[PDB]
Amino acid sequence: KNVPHGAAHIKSTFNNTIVSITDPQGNVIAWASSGHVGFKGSRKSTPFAAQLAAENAARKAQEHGVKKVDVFVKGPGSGRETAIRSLQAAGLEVGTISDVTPQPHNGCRPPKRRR
Amino acid sequence: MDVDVSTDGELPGAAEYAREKIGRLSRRAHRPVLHARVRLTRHGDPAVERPVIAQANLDVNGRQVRAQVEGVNAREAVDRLEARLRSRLERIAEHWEARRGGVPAEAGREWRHESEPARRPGYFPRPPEERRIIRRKSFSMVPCTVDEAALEMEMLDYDFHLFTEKGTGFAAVLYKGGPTGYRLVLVIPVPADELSPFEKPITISTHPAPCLTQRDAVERLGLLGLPFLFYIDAAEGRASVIYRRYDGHYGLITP
Amino acid sequence: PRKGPAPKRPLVNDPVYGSQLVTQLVNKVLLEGKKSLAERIVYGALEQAREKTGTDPVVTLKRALDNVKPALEVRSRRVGGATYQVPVEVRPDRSTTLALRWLVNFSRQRREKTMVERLANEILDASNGLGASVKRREDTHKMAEANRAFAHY
Amino acid sequence: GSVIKKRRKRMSKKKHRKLLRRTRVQRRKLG
Amino acid sequence: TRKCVFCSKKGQTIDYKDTALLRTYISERGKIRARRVTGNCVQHQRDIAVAVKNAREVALLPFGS
RNA sequence: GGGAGACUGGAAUUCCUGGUGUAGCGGUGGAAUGCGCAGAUAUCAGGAGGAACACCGGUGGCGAAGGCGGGUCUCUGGGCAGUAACUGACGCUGAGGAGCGAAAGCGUGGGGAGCGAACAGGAUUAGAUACCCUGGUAGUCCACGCCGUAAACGGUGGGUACUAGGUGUGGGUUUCCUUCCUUGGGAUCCGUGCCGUAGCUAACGCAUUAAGUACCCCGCCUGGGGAGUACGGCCGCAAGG
Repeated sequence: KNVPHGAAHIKSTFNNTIVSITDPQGNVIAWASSGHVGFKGSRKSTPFAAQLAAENAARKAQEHGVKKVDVFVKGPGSGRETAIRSLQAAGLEVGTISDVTPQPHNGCRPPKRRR
Repeated sequence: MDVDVSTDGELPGAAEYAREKIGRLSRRAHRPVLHARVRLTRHGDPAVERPVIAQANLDVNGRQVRAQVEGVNAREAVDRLEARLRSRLERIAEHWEARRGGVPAEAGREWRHESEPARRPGYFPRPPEERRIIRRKSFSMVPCTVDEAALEMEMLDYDFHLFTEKGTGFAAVLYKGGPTGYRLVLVIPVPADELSPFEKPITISTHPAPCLTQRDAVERLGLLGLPFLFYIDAAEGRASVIYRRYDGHYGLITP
Repeated sequence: PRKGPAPKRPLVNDPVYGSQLVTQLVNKVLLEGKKSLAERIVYGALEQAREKTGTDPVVTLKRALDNVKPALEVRSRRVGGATYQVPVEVRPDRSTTLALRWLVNFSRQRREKTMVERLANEILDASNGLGASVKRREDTHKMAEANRAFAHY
Repeated sequence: GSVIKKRRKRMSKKKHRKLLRRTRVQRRKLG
Repeated sequence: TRKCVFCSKKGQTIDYKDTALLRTYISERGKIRARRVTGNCVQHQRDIAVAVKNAREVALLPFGS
């Protein structure tokens, strides 16, 4: 296939970052995860792991014909900064940045506080 | 576990009792114990209400734990010494279960001596509420070369600088490229040959400056965390460089 | 050093080679204050290297140093009540000191029957990139790379 | 005031409640 | 401080139909602006909030665009 | 946001279905149970269902207290201000008594997304019937009823009169700066905070919202344990009160 323009979905949790490049109709074409680049355990929560995953996903989208992308960040800040920086640094042009984080209108009960 | 008891005077049976009572504390210590010694003494003066004095010293993996008690007889002194040593070893543990409630927790709630210091940016916070744009420089748009732009950088003591290039006729921004040298960003990326000749070791950013609005530019700067953003304004159609100022507002440099 | 950095001792240049590095080397190989014996050992090693290779001692010594000079290391750093192996950039003086110390120490474990011959062989191998000190530099750089994730603090 | 008094009262109440739990069935069979 | 533009003698009435008068009172994310950053009195702030919620219910304002 | 009933809105979590799509996802101080390779997580589209209502939103409003905010409609209680038309001491308190009374808990019938006692494994530990992790039943929800307890606290019973002030903030009337836009300022009534005189207190502190000065009525205390326990009695399906 050849998709010149697509979207980038970055989900940065507190212990992992998942980057997926997506044909704008919503179809994932190449994804790289924090644990997919050789990290495991707490090591995959670091910004460096997010950098590696973003670069790997960028290459796995680039050889598929993706040139310009727009990023949808999501999740508590762990490696979003480095994720977008690495997406740019791997030769993938960034169109727009959008923060789409699921924000409930006070629905569902959160788990009890740790100690 | 092996214990040596150095008694003194007449204390018949105290040695065996102390040995067997103290040797049971090896399981209590969370680290191997080495050369655990006990000493029993009796006060010569009958005027002392608690004449027997017991001392114990243990070497728990290099950490010295010592205790001392007084008693009316060998048995009571040994028992009190055992209780004291148990309390000391309990306070000594240092394993995770005993050091887990003192490790700093959460992100902002609670503060401790070793709690991670707050990350503070160079600029005054000035949150998005009334952030505003209250600094608009338009220093120079006379055409310049790379070396001339670098000199105009240096005496201005500014990390980045927006000028217009000689050869291209296009707006460009130079900045310190870190250990790689300097980096040049143009509104439309061009190779070095079209760019005017230079002697400084620099590199050119391959990406083009995108087209986007003022609010979108602020959002991109916030979500991208760069010290500045160089872009072609959507409404104006010309170059613009926004940087977070030294007072918390955004500094928009326009032609 | 609680009240600030301490002054450095300005060691003097060498008589028969006129370089700071050889004096640093003789100070490193010095034992029990026998400075004459250390100088004899170092000068003999340099002469042996000169005879073997045919070039000047100092240039091949500098090549060996640059071959075994490290640039990144790993230190135990405690942040937030937890310890990690953080890779750290090495200052040039520390890199030179570490390279010389590694050269001397690894030459002390060789099997060439004499300190002079062991040192000459070690410096020649380091110049050619075959010495055990080169291997130690490779391992420490590998360990610094493996823990790059902890470089942010 | 100090919570020592409250500790004594809660210990007494807890012990009484445990006793009631232990002898519930016996009290029912004798009552 | 700022002025309650409704307590004035020219204060326009608050309705859930006139969408511009409400759009000027919500942030760019669609959230209702605080009272201090606006400066209106408590009664007018409550009326503004009620009108905003009603307009959202009748699909006149986005639910956090 | 005082209460009851009815209808109804969106974000989000979970599950199901169908695309794209691979080898990990999840979790921690660090890991492992666990999920996935039979196609997980991720992303898009559609569908089902339950609960709670982000922004407004605070030491701000209402209520005797418990307590009460998604929106609209219906029914309904209380309070404040001004005029003072009206009745003419009809006021206050209140033993017993009756009613309301957080959460948990009990009964019948529904509902069950998330959370989650109990219960399983995983982990730490000398030992973990715990703290942490993965699952998870009652319960949390609705209808009708029970129970009648809380750090049900302002640890301060109700009513009244008086005793320096200064400054926030909520509601309502009015005079003068006067633009009359303006927290302009003043005056006054009713709340709600902070600081401070006199005064009171063992001290901390209270201080016109008294823990000050006095009057009327009620409840309660007489060293600490034993003990709010035993016996007897009343209530309760039971727990128990």
